[PDB]
Amino acid sequence: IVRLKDANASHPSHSAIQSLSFHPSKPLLLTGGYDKTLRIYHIDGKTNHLVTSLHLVGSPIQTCTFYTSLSNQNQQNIFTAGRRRYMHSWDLSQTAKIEKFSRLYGHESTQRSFENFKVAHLQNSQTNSVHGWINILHSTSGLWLMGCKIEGVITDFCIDYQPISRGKFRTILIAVNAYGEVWEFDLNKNGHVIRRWKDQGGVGITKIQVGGNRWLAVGSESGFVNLYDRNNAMTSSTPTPVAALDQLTTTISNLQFSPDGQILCMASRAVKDALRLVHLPSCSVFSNWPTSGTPLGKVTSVAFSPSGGLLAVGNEQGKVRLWKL
Amino acid sequence: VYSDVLALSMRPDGKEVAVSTLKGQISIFNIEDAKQVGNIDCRKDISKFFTTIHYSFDGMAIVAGGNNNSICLYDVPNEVLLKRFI
Amino acid sequence: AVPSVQTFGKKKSATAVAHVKAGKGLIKVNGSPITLVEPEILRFKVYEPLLLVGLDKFSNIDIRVRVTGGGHVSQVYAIRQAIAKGLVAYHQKYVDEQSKNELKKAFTSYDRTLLIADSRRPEPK
Amino acid sequence: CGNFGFIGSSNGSITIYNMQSGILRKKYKLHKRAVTGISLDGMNRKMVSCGLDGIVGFYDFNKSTLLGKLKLDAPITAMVYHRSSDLFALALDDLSIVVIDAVTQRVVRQLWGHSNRITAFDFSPEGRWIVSASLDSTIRTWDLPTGGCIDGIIVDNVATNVKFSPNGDLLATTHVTGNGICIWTNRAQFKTVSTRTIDES
Repeated sequence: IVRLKDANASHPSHSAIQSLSFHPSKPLLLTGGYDKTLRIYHIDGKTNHLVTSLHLVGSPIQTCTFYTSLSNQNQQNIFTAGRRRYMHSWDLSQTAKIEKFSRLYGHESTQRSFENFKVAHLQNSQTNSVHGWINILHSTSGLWLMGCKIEGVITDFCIDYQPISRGKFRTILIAVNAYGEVWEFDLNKNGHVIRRWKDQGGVGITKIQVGGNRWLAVGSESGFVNLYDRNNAMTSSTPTPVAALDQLTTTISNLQFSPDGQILCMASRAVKDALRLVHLPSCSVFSNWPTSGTPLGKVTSVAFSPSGGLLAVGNEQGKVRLWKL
Repeated sequence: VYSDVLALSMRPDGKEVAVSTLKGQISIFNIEDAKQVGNIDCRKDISKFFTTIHYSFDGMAIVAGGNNNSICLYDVPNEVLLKRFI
Repeated sequence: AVPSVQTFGKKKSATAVAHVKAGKGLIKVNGSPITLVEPEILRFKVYEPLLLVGLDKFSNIDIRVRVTGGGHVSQVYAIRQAIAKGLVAYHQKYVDEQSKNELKKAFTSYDRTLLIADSRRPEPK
Repeated sequence: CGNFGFIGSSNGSITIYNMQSGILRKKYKLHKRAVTGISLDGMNRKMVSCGLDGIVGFYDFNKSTLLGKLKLDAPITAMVYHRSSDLFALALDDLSIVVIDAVTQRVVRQLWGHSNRITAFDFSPEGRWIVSASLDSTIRTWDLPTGGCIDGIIVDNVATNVKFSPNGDLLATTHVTGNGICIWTNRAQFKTVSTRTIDES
C-alpha cells in the first residue's frame, strides 16, 4: 500500500489534540488545540501548510466539536466551546463572529463544561451533555427549545454520543462511561426511550463510532473487540458477538468505524508503534498495515474522513499524521 | 500451664471444663486435658479481668463477664459471636 | 537495639536458656549446629518444634540455646521445650496474635507439655 | 474480626493480608476475569466471591480447599453481604436481582423489574428488605419472603449511593447534583401491607 509522507504539523511543545474532524468536499483537516488555537490546514498526503487559524483572546477553548455536516453551515460555520459556560460561532462568510450562546437559562452553569456537544443532521436540535441529562437547543435562534432527561447515576461526562446512520429521527446513541452502558433516545418525541441495553462495561468503557444499523463493534482496555448487531438490544438485553477479535496484547483506547461500517480500527497510548484495524463484514484482520515497527506512537485521538479513506492520528509529541487507506 | 484462675464453669456432660486464665484469655479443655481454645481480651475501657463465665445449656456457647463494662459471647469453636455492653 | 525476647525451660534437673533474635536462620547448641545432639537416636525429638509448625517459619529468626545440668535424655526434653516457647514468644511481640494461636492450636493438639514443665508432687492417696 | 484484608484484582487474583502486621499471608486464584466482589460470613468459615465471568465462588477460609462454585447468566456488578441472615444479593447485567443462599450453595430467588442499570443496594438490618436504586430514577424496596416489589419512589434526581444505618432508622442517599448527603427516615411504627407495582410515570 502507498506509504505516504510523514507528519509535519508539529507543535512547539509536545502538545495534544482536542479532537479531529474532516472536510467532506475539499482536502482539509480541522483541529482544535488546547493552547486556544482553532486551526484548519491543508492535506494532500504531501502538503502540510497551514491555511487559517483562530485564536480568540479572553476565552480559552477546552473541547472541540465538528459543527454540522449538512444544513448549509458546513463550509462557513463551526461552533465550539471552552471551559467557559457558552459556545462560539465561527463564520467563514471569514466573519468569525462570537455568537455568545450563554443564553441557557439557569441550567447553563450546572455543567462543569459543555465538553461533549453534538449537532443533529438538520441543525434544528443541538444536543449537549451533563455530568447527566441532555439539553436540546436550536443553534439558529439561541433559545433552549427542549431537553431530554437522561437520568444518569455515575455519569462521568459521557465522552461519545452520536445519532445513528439509520436516521436521527429513529434514536440517539449516548454512551455512558464507567459502566459501558448504552442509552438510546427517541428524538422524534421528547421523553421516549427506544431500547436501553447493556454493552460490555465489565470490560471497556472506551468510545465507539456509528456504523450502518449494519454492524457494531466495541473495544476495551484489554485488547478485545466484539461485534454487536443492532437488533440484539431487544430481549435478552445483553448481546453476544459473532466472535471475539484479539490482536493487541495490551490496552486499546481507540475504536473507529468505516463510513459503511465495514472497518474497525483500534489503538492505544501506552507503547509507541502499535495500532490495528479489522475488516467487516468479512471478519478479516488487515495485517499489511500497520505494523509494530512503523511510526504510529502512543495515539491520543484518531479519525477517518466521511469518505473514510484517510486516517488521522494525533499523538503526544505534537505530530499529526495521515494515511491513505 | 498458665495464669492463676478464678472462674470455673462446667458443661452439663461431665466432659468439658471451662476456665478463665489471669488475663483476657478464656480457655477450655476436656477431662482428658486437651486444650481446645484460648481466647482474646475483654475490651471497652470508657485492668482486664476474667471474673465469671458460664456454659450454656445446649452445649454450644459460653458467656464471659469481667468487670469492664462488657460481656462477650463465644461458641465451642474459636469465634467471637457478639459483644453486648452497658 | 534489636528486637529480641528470651525464654527458657527445664525437665527433671537440667535447665536451658534460649535467646530469640531476628536473623538469617541459625540454630546453635553451645557451639554447634542442631544436627549433632548425640544420643543420636532422639534427634527427631528436637526436630519436633520445627516440622510441627513448618519448615520455613524462621526466615527472619536466629536461635541459640545452651544446656546445663541433667542426664543424657533430660537435656533434650529441655531444649525441645526451650525452642517451643522460644518460637511462640517471638510471635507474641512482632508477628500478630493470630499466628501465635495457630502455633498454640497446633502444638497443644500434639502436646507433650511443650508449654508447661512437668512437676512431680507425690502423695499418699 | 478485623484481622484480615481481602483484595481482588482486575486480573483475577484474590490475595489475603494481615491487618495487624501489614504482611502478605495467603493467595487464591480461580477467577479468570476481574473479581468484582469478595465477602466473608460472620463465622469466618465460608468465603464467597464473584467474577465478571458469571462465576460465584465458595471457599473454606480455614483451609485453602476449593469447595464449590456456580455458573450464572451474566457478569456480576455488585455484591453486598448480610451477615446475620447468611444471604447475599447479586446485581447482574440482565437487570435482575438474584438472591443466593450462602450455606447450601444454592440460588433461591430471582427478581425482575428495573428497566435500567442497578446502581446501589443494601439489606435492611433485620434482613427482611432490600432497597435498590437505578437509572430509571426509581428507588424500589423488595420483600424477600414474598418475592414482590412492595414500593417504588420515583424521584427527580438520580442518587449515586444508598446505605441503611445499622440501626433500623435511617437511609442514606448520595446524589449527583449538589454536595449534601440526603437522609431518610424509616417509619417503623406499623404496617400490615404487601401492596404492589406500576403506577404514575
